[PDB]
Amino acid sequence: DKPLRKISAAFKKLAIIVNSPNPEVPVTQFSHACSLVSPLFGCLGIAFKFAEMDYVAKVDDLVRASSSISTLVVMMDKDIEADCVRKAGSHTRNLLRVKRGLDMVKVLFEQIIASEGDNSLKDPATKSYAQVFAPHHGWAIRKAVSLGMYALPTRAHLLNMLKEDEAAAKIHMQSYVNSSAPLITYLDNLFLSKQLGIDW
Ligand code: NA
Repeated sequence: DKPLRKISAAFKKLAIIVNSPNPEVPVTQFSHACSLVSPLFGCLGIAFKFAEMDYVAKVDDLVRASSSISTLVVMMDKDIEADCVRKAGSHTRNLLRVKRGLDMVKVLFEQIIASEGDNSLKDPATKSYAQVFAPHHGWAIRKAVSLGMYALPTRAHLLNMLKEDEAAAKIHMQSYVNSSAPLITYLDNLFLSKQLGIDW
């Protein structure tokens, strides 16, 4: 029905949790919310094919795994205990990848809002990619992304795909931006407070 509204509702709930006394983020709830974001990358077209493995598959890995994990803290603590944080396919490694996707969407939305009046998505898509993902991508991937930018949908077409007009889309995009920001900071802090780094 209204995919942007399902996204804003899910992330509002996560923001409430992270801002609540003694916050506990359930892995099932978190992974499900992240899955609502997955189809946005496909909407943007071939420039963002990388996100299929870099984000969507990683979300799906966490959803699958979530049946046996309670909270993000517990999940990460078990990886620290086993000393497998940076191992391929670890819950915590996949979490870091998912966090980056949420952040790219946050910047994408911020930039769409900031460029209101522009009919193109090229600058918002380019700026969000270059800030969030380019630093983690090899040159050949970066080149491929730049070539796919011509195939972005028009801004109007994206809103059509999301079943919203400009006014409503602005409201729900801004909502996602407001909710995701504290969540992303909460996630970064899980890593930084345990000296794990976030740039790997
Ligand atoms: Na669970």
